[PDB]
Amino acid sequence: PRAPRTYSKTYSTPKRPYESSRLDAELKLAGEFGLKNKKEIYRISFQLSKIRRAARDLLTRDEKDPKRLFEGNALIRRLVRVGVLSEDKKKLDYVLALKVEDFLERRLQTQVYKLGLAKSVHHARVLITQRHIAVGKQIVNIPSFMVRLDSEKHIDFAPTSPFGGARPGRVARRNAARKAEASGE
Amino acid sequence: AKVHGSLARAGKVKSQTPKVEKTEKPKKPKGRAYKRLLYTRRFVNVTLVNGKRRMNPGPSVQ
Amino acid sequence: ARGPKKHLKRLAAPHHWLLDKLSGCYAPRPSAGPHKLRESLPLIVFLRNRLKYALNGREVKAILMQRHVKVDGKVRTDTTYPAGFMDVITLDATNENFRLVYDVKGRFAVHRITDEEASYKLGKVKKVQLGKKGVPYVVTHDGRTIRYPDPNIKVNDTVKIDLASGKITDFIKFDAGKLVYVTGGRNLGRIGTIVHKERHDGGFDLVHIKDSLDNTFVTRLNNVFVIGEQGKPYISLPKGKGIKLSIAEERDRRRAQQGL
Amino acid sequence: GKGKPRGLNSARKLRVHRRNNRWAENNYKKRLLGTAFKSSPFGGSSHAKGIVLEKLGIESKQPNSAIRKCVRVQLIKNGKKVTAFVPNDGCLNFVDENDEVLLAGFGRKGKAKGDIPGVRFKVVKVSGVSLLALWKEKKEKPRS
Amino acid sequence: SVGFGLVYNSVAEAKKFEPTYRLVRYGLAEKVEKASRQQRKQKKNRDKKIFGTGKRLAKKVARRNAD
RNA sequence: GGACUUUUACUUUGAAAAAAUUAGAGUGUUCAAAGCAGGCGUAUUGCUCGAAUAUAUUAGCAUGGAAUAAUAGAAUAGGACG
RNA sequence: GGAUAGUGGCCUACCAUGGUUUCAACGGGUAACGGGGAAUAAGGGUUCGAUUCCGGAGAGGGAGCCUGAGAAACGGCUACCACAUCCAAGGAAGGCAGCAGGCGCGCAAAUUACCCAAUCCUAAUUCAGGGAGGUAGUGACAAUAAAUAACGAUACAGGGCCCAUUCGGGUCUUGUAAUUGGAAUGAGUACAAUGUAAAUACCUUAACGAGGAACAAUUGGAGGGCAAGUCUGGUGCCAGCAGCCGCGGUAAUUCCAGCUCCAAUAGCGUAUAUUAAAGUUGUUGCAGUUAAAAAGCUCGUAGUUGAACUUUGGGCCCGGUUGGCCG
Ligand SMILES: [Mg+2]
Ligand SMILES: [Mg+2]
Ligand SMILES: [Mg+2]
Ligand SMILES: [Mg+2]
Ligand SMILES: [Mg+2]
Ligand SMILES: [Mg+2]
Ligand SMILES: [Mg+2]
Ligand SMILES: [Mg+2]
Ligand SMILES: [Mg+2]
Ligand SMILES: [Mg+2]
Ligand SMILES: [Mg+2]
Ligand SMILES: [Mg+2]
Ligand SMILES: [Mg+2]
Ligand SMILES: [Mg+2]
Ligand SMILES: [Mg+2]
Ligand SMILES: [Mg+2]
Ligand SMILES: [Mg+2]
Ligand SMILES: [Mg+2]
Ligand SMILES: [Mg+2]
Ligand SMILES: [Mg+2]
Ligand SMILES: [Mg+2]
Ligand SMILES: [Mg+2]
Ligand SMILES: [Mg+2]
Ligand SMILES: [Mg+2]
Ligand SMILES: [Mg+2]
Ligand SMILES: [Mg+2]
Ligand SMILES: [Mg+2]
Ligand SMILES: [Mg+2]
Ligand SMILES: [Mg+2]
Ligand SMILES: [Mg+2]
Ligand SMILES: [Mg+2]
Ligand SMILES: [Mg+2]
Ligand SMILES: [Mg+2]
Ligand SMILES: [Mg+2]
Ligand SMILES: [Mg+2]
Ligand SMILES: [Mg+2]
Ligand SMILES: [Mg+2]
Repeated sequence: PRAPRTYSKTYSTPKRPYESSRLDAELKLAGEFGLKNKKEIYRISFQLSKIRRAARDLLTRDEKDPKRLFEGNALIRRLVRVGVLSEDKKKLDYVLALKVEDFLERRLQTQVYKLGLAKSVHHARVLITQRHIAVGKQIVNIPSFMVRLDSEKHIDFAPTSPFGGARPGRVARRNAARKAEASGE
Repeated sequence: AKVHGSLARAGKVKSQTPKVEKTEKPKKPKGRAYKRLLYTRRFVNVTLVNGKRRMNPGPSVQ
Repeated sequence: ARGPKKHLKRLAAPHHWLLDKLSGCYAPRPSAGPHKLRESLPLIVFLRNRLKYALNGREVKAILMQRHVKVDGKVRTDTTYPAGFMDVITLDATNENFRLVYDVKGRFAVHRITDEEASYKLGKVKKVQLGKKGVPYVVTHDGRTIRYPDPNIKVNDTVKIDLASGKITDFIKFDAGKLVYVTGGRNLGRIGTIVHKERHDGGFDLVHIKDSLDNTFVTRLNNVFVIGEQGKPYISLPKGKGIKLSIAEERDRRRAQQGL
Repeated sequence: GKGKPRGLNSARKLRVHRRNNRWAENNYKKRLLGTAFKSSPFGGSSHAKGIVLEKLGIESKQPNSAIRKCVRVQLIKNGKKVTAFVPNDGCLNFVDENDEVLLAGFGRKGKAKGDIPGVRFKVVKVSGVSLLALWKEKKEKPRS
Repeated sequence: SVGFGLVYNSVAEAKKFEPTYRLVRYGLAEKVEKASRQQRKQKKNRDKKIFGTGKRLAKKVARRNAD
């Protein structure tokens, strides 16, 4: 008789399941943003649709509409804070033109790639999940982290981990001892 | 309409197909690695074409 | 239901208490007392939710069983005493007094007040009536009956009771243009002058209310609680002075305050 | 115009008239008449298990020719006798007489599949293991 | 590691205000050693079949067998 | 200055309106589903924003409207007004 | 009038013949507890709601009552009805649609565990009690996040932009590897601390934990719809496949398999229902000469629907908002 810890499904699969031209387009993204499966594209696909739907709704309203104005600029404010919407594309008409990669680019996946650190999205992947990265003090090990503007310049290597300082890994710190166990004594 | 037919030969073909075992082989990369493998292959490498490109065209036209 | 209900499922509980969805199955459920259980505030809420002095629930009876807290003067030890509107609540062992006066959303503000004022509180008269033995009496909202009152006080007038002695000391009538508190309804938490009382013989008179910032609105007769002359309160008012600001306007006041 | 009343005060007619007409809609009537609970061999339930009475070799419809292997099952829950197709090569040798098997619909919502006549069901488990698993030799039928 | 802690205006005043499961973590209050719930309960229910002291009744029980 | 529709439908605006759910603002649960938290500093005896908003499509209540659609009324004047 | 806490045909005595109905009464059915709400996203709708909150009812079936402020109470009693336990055969006793657990039922649903630490309730009561509630166990109900590999080395091949006279070819950047080498890591196992009522897991963290017989991802499918083989071996209207069209009768792109290939992926298939697709229920919004469909005809009650007209126009006052403009 408690209270439900409410939940929500994050994605939605396409209608017609065997469009070749979609499956080509889909596969492309998976490769350049280093994706694991189609669900990571669906999840974002879904995201966009709620934005466009929320958007296209406010637009039917007359301007000066306290809801439209409040709840529009709010959307725009959030969309910019992450780098999905351009610094002067701040109009509802412009959020409607948002395409999938706009979100995909801001992926902490593709950011460990972009600003050095990785020189490979499929290196950026294992870099993140293997906790070899941090926004400041915080190790973020989720590839779909979504890097906001102000944090963009704080995605340095980990405070632990070899790649960031203090100690090397156990495979390093084992060769260094195995070249001693035999070659020395 | 006819209900008692011969049951005598139930399982002919599965029992007379010659048992040949699957060849051992290297594993495919389970995971993101596979999709990557599929991308760099399907349209970065781009193998044999014709006016359509072809995924499984064993022993070709010749 | 075969008789009195004693539990309260933690969602049927009054929302303005701001309990959290999880934590458990149950809410405190007011005791029988001076205020209607949906319009009340358990002491247990105040001490640990609003005041954050307690952690447990056990550590509330801890405090209460120490007479550390008195409501309207009197020491109250009941974990779930139905403290409500206009009430005082005094923590002696830390020389602070409060007044359960509404927010402007509709919640119970932690509106701390002085040791002066704490010796009185208001009280809307609910019925004024001739008791037995020719005696008269008024009945304020908080479940007080005060015998022998001024023949001038009629229903919906408020009354400045003392607090240590009963006794009515001055009183305000309900009429055109008095400072009004709203005790419930959509406009709960508001504050302002009147203008019009729309009489409806049969049921539910309506009171059009003007605030200091010129925003007319309506409620029901019982929702209205007179508290003084225009701009002249008879008590301390919490921050925001019960004005109601639009969420547009609300947005500014916060982010603009932030920064420096 | 149109042949339907358009009055602002005609709701009753428009309302009853469609309620009246939902009946020509098969799927609706099946639902309203509870055909499902009454005439259907299952309860309406998605599955039923019964005991295998005998093995059948029903011949196919035209223009096909084969001996589709089936079984007359007697459903436990309501003693009904209906027959069910036994899918895949020689699986008919996995089920025996008196063997208690799980049946399912043919995915036609009650109709007959393909050229197998009179057969509206299929065998999915047998002596409670799975026909599929048996046919692939990864599971074994427990003894009778 | 964010955690929570508190400081009392005495030692044995902390002792009457702290939940006794804390005090045992410290060695402050002692760890009380009692029988398991069902064991506890089963006794209560056993004891309920008895009116009086029983110290009386064990005579009734025993008077019947000693003749 | 206060009540006032011949009698209705209709329509506008409100009021009386549980929570959760839904829409949705804020908040970096490391992301997310969530949650309603939290945020600042001398962090050695403190400071501080919050926990909004929309919702509801019948009926009842209150109110601005009178186009549309009904309805009442003086004819053997047992007509109206003063 | 009696009765009730009180209104009332609630009951009684006397008196009248009234009350409901095609604006569907009454009766029947429901695999019907009502609502909050849920699934389905152009809109309109369609379908569902035993089930976390509210209200209702019931405690094997009925009826009756004791106590009390409150019960027609069932972890209260009394009787009948249906079950059914112990017995020294005289007697006595039970009511899990509480928590576990058992049988039965079936397609279909978990431990006879720990605890009052939290949430809250009760009492004479800060203490006692609580299968309320919480904790853990079983748990691929549903939902969230997302490892199963990463970067080099080189030998051909070359995207090679060229130089340019030729196997003369610059210097990075793809791809092939029974060719190579150094790094990375938590799944685990586990000191500890943390977490806890006590444990457990999570977070944190020493000691370990990677190279292919692993730390070895699956489920379906490859004629069309519909994404992906005219490769191989087997069978020969057989076995079998196939939602539908159809495949199989000795060169089978569809069976049985090997190979490879496709789609989704810690998940995929099947059955059943249901929604969208369905403008195939049509208010929006269908169809009716010939594809399903205008009653043989006219009258006619209920229903629905019903020509036009009654202050029209003119002229003032008042403070409002989107654009001129420019700082
Ligand atoms: Mg209480
Ligand atoms: Mg037969
Ligand atoms: Mg005793
Ligand atoms: Mg009300
Ligand atoms: Mg009106
Ligand atoms: Mg009565
Ligand atoms: Mg009478
Ligand atoms: Mg009669
Ligand atoms: Mg229902
Ligand atoms: Mg029922
Ligand atoms: Mg329900
Ligand atoms: Mg229903
Ligand atoms: Mg049921
Ligand atoms: Mg009952
Ligand atoms: Mg039973
Ligand atoms: Mg009692
Ligand atoms: Mg009970
Ligand atoms: Mg009973
Ligand atoms: Mg019981
Ligand atoms: Mg049970
Ligand atoms: Mg047992
Ligand atoms: Mg089964
Ligand atoms: Mg199950
Ligand atoms: Mg407790
Ligand atoms: Mg206790
Ligand atoms: Mg004592
Ligand atoms: Mg694995
Ligand atoms: Mg390996
Ligand atoms: Mg396969
Ligand atoms: Mg194709
Ligand atoms: Mg062949
Ligand atoms: Mg095929
Ligand atoms: Mg094949
Ligand atoms: Mg049609
Ligand atoms: Mg015809
Ligand atoms: Mg005809
Ligand atoms: Mg007209």
